[PDB]
Amino acid sequence: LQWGSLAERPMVDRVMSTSTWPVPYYQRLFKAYPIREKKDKMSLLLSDIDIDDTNWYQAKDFLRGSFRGRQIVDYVENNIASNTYILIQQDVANMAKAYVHDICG
Amino acid sequence: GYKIRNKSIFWTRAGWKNNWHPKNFNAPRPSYGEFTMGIRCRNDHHSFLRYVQTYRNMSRHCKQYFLGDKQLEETFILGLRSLFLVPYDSQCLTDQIKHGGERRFVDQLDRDFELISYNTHPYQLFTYTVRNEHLAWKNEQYEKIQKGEKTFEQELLDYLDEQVLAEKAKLRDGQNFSIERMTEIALHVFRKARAGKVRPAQDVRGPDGNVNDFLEQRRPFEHPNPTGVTH
Amino acid sequence: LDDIENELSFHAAIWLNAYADYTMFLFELEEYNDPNDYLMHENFDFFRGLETELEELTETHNYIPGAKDDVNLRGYLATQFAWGKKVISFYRHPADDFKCAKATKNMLGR
Amino acid sequence: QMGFSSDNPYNKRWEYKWKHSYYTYPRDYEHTEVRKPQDSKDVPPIYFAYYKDFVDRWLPGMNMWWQRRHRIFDKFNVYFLPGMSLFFYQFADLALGFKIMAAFPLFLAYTRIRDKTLDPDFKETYLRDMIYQNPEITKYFNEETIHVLDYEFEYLPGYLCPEKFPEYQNKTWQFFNTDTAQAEGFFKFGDVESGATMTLKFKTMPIPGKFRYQVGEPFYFYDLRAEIKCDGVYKEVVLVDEKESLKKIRPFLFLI
Amino acid sequence: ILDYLFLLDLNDDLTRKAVFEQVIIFIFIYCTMNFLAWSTVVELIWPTHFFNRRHSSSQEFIRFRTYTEVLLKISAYNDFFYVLNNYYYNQKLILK
Amino acid sequence: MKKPMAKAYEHPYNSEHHPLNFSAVKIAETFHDFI
Amino acid sequence: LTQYVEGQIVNRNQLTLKKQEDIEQYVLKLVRGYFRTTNKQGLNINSVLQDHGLDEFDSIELAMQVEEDLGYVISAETIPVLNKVKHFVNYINHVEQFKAENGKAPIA
Ligand SMILES: CCCCCCCCCCCCCCCCCC(=O)OC[C@H](COP(=O)([O-])OCC(O)COP(=O)([O-])OC[C@@H](COC(=O)CCCCCCCCCCCCCCCCC)OC(=O)CCCCCCCCCCCCCCCCC)OC(=O)CCCCCCCCCCCCCCCCC
Ligand SMILES: CCCCCCCCCCCCCCCCCC(=O)OC[C@H](COP(=O)([O-])OCC[N+](C)(C)C)OC(=O)CCCCCCCCCCCCCCCCC
Ligand SMILES: CCCCCCCCCCCCCCCCCC(=O)OC[C@H](COP(=O)([O-])OCC[N+](C)(C)C)OC(=O)CCCCCCCCCCCCCCCCC
Ligand SMILES: Nc1ncnc2c1ncn2[C@@H]1O[C@H](COP(=O)(O)OP(=O)(O)OP(=O)(O)O)[C@@H](O)[C@H]1O
Ligand SMILES: [Mg+2]
Repeated sequence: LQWGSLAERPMVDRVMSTSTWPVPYYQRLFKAYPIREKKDKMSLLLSDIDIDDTNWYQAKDFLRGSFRGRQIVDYVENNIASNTYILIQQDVANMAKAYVHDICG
Repeated sequence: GYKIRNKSIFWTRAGWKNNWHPKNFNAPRPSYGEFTMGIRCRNDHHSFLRYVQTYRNMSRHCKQYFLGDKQLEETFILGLRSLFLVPYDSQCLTDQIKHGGERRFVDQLDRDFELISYNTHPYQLFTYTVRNEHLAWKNEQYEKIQKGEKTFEQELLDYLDEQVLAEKAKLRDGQNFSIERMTEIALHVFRKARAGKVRPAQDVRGPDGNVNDFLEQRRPFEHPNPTGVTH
Repeated sequence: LDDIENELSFHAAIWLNAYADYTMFLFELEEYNDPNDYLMHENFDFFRGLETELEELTETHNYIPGAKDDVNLRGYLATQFAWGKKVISFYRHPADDFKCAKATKNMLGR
Repeated sequence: QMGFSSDNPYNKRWEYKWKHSYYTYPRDYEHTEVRKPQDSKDVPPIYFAYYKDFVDRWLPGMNMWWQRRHRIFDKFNVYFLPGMSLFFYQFADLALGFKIMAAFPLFLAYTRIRDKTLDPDFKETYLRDMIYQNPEITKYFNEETIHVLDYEFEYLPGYLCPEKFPEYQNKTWQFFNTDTAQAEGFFKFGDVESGATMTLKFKTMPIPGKFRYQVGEPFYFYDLRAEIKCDGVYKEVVLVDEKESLKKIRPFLFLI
Repeated sequence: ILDYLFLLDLNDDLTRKAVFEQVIIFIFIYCTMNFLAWSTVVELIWPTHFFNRRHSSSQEFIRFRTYTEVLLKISAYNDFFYVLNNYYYNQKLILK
Repeated sequence: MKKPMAKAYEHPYNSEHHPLNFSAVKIAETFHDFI
Repeated sequence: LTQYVEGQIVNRNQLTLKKQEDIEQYVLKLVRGYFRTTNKQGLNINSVLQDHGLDEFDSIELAMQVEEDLGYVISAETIPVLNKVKHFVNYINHVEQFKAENGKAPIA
């Protein structure tokens, strides 16, 4: 399928219009909305919500679509001693100690 | 952008940002056994068990219309918990509500379950509509894959994978291909792909690459302006 | 080593999913302009889900504005100069009544 | 036995206590498992809300009165109150005061029937506070790990043995009361932490307290026994023994 | 057949009371008034809901996800969102 | 790719032109269609 | 007796454990099958559900699944005390003992 030039932008951004005299007096009040259809656009409510359960749930959903992702999901839900799937890294204790146990060889 | 300048915006007669016990004249006052003859009170200690049963009811009565969709059942549970965890996480001191916050929230959820038992709750109708549009889009991707065809999502990923290789083959001085750089590459493709949906790609020019589309256009003869005058 | 290789992978996948949330919002926000010049029902279509929450308030007769909002900022802006400045209590239904009554040895329940 | 009982399967011992904020009743009774969309009937038939209130509020209330109809068949409710109402009903057209004097004994009869037919409700928070103070029970039971397997509590019919309770051989009291207002039941408990079970049997009776005319406690446990069963240990705990309790306090003998 | 059906008569209502013809005028007015008042109260909760759900969040507090926002993120994502996540996962978690 | 479900539940009494539940949003759409 | 599974009507089957070793295996499989459970292999008989990402509401969903598999009718008063794997095993034992002694299901 055709993609055009990556360096260029859509033509809507490049098209322009200029004014002249006389000019229509009318000032637009609202944007026209003749047909109530807003498909394929995500809700703007999903703006500044903090991290929560939906993040690790949707992560597994997209990870399970790949071979490597399926291995990560099954390993984490089985062989990781954590009281929550909302993993937050605030220290490198588990990272550094996992390196000293491997770099000895 | 714009901040509220009034420093007393959150002040109430009951304190700062107090939405649990607004100050009124008929304030709660204690009762003494020795001096009380009779009393008419509706408060009891049944809200905890009613909170547990309401969850079991709202959860089970909603799964009746999920048709065994396992991913929808787990999504609904996460959404149902966000509705029951409101009193535990809110800024409002729900343990200091005027006449018992536990009773108030339990009676509020019972009104929700009553609508749930009739399959008329707006959360239910919203779930059916959202899931049907999602399954229609997944069935479209499945029917294209069964035909050996490439999906629109797979073509974007393969196109994004090759642009990263091109941008990193010229990035030798630096070697940190940050997530910021990856994002603006994908967003630029997205804007051109989004504009390509309303104006598809005919030639090498690509999606929305025709200047003639933005010349003066008129409504077709078989579809005039239905709502207003044209001249 | 493989234990943290898979732990940090899922940890990154969680926060990459949150990064994609914030990114795709700013992407959709480009099509939103002049919130004051949209019709009522078109603004609710951009914020899909607000009409449904508005229906839940109506069907349960929670027609006291801001009762189920933790921070009823609109309620505070409306009462900046109100007599007996107060906002509605959290999750207050217009039909509930917690009034009590007692009879004591003194008159008027005292 | 619980007098108020609907076709609802869950929480039988709380059905009369729980006051739901429902406008009307749920379409179906509480499901015991996930069902199919075709299991339930969409858009219940016309006049469904009126039918539900009759079979979930009216009908179980009448079954409560019928189950305990033997507690209201006293000479006061049967002969005296209706006989008094008929005497003044013959002059109902003479003045308004005769209509009131003919309707008051009817309202008084309803109130005695309404209170006597209710389920016997003891102060359960007093009971659990009493069993959690015993060291032999707290060894195997705790509030956070206890669960109820069976509950029974019902009034005792007729007058009891006229040697253990001579109080009820009173012709003035028998004119108003046909039963003894005493109740008896048990409690099947289990502990999910220790794996132990016990049967908490109890007998109650109304007692006078601290005052001349008012009853002190309508359900005073004068006999409280626990048959604790464990893995291989069977213990028998006696919280309140009736031989020691009946020598100190006597029943109240409700009138009216 | 019973005489209770005589209440359906309006031809000869002037022979008994002639009150029905005037009371229903108030009832129709009373319904119109309550229609204007009640519809105003119940409908006008939307400006408060629309403003709070879009302007009441702050950075020193946690914004918790509602029911609708759970279903929209998990079961109402578009194709661009699906691509961006798999694009991030392939480049960083798989291809490093 | 696993074969997804054919369809979810379809409510027999909810349509886009005749929504079952009420809100000011649907009244707003019918209002602007009128004026 | 039939339920929808991924859009297909499948007859639901019931289990009868009547053995201590089978109850422990069922509860572990039950808790591991829950999508919110963390550290599924670290789960044992003495595992607190709180240590595996489960709260009071997750115990309700687990109790709801026990009613589906075993045909129990668990009251709302019993659910909030099921906070460990051992609690589910002992409760199932108490229900089987109650029906074997009293010939009826416990009060719901
Ligand atoms: C065309 C189609 C439509 C037709 C519609 C018309 C048809 C309607 C039909 C109605 C008749 C059938 C309904 C009743 C059937 C019950 C049959 C039965 O077998 O039941 C036994 C059954 C016993 O069950 P059990 O436990 O198995 O028995 C075991 C042992 O036998 C138990 O042994 P025990 O020793 O313990 O004995 C227990 C027994 C003891 O039974 C007795 O001993 C009998 C006592 C009856 C006393 C009645 C007279 C009271 C006054 C007498 C006073 C005399 C002394 C003073 C004289 C002063 C004179 C001024 O207790 C009772 O059953 C009596 C309960 C109360 C009855 C009295 C109600 C008084 C109402 C007064 C108004 C009467 C108006 C009548 C209508 C006429 C005008 C229109 O009892 C019941 O089921 C009770 C049912 C509920 C009570 C119904 C009474 C009426 C309540 C309605 C309230 C409104 C009343 C009317 C007011 C209107 C004006 C305001
Ligand atoms: C015309 C279109 C339709 C309009 C319909 C009516 C619209 C009403 C609009 C709201 C006004 C309602 C006024 C209520 C009192 C507000 C002031 C207040 O809260 O007092 C705080 C007051 C004011 O304190 P303050 O601190 O808020 O203000 C003090 C003023 N400054 C700041 C200048 C010093 O404090 C008190 O404690 C006084 C208590 C007296 C309360 C008197 C209330 C009597 C009326 C309430 C009962 C009415 C029942 C009617 C229902 C009938 C049912 C059949
Ligand atoms: C003399 C001839 C008969 C005279 C006419 C008698 C008419 C009686 C019925 C009309 C009056 C009913 C009162 C309505 C207001 C109270 C509603 C109510 O009952 O609530 C129940 C209430 C329900 O309890 P509740 O209202 O406190 O709430 C229950 C608590 N929760 C909600 C937590 C569950 O129960 C009772 O009050 C006790 C039983 C009262 C029985 C009512 C009258 C039954 C009479 C049976 C007559 C049968 C023969 C006639 C028909 C034969 C067939 C044709
Ligand atoms: N201290 C109190 N103050 C005000 N009202 C009360 C008080 N105690 C009870 N009430 C009211 O009287 C009713 C009866 O109280 P009661 O103790 O019998 O309830 P209960 O559920 O049976 O308690 P328990 O579980 O201990 O047996 C209650 O429902 C309540 O409305
Ligand atoms: Mg009690």
